[PDB]
Amino acid sequence: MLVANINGGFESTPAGVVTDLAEGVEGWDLNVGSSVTNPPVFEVLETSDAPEGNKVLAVTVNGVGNNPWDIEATAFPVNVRPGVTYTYTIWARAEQDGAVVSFTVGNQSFQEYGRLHEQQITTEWQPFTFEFTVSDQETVIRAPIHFGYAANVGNTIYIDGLAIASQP
Repeated sequence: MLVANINGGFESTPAGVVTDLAEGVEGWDLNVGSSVTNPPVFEVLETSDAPEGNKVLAVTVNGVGNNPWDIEATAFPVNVRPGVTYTYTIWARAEQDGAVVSFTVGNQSFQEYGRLHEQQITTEWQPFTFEFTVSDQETVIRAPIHFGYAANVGNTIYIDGLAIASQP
């Protein structure tokens, strides 16, 4: 089923440490700013525990910064429709319980529809979702997932499930 989010859950991304987050996952790209005082680990892993298929992005967060945007993994490109409502669902799971992450949505106009930053994540896969409709008329959007927080430090956060689909 051609969904709006493609590779949002690292589905086509084959396991293997990433060398360039910008060109790591076709549906997931990462970006580190001067806030990343410590080098985070961006790599894909293949296990039978992933919610979407068996591929996810295992990240090693162990060094936040003075800015609320050290490590950020966004998802794109995404497809939507003007007037139609879409759905947003994702699954997060870190090695040790006590990890925080954020998942917002916004097109290339700095606009945003959904937004759920500051979500507690257990060592298992937690399904989080919500709804959002094209505010203006963006046929393509991207959900920038935030990372680089003290609650996400000393813990590897695996993310997978960022998918956008409308109701049946």
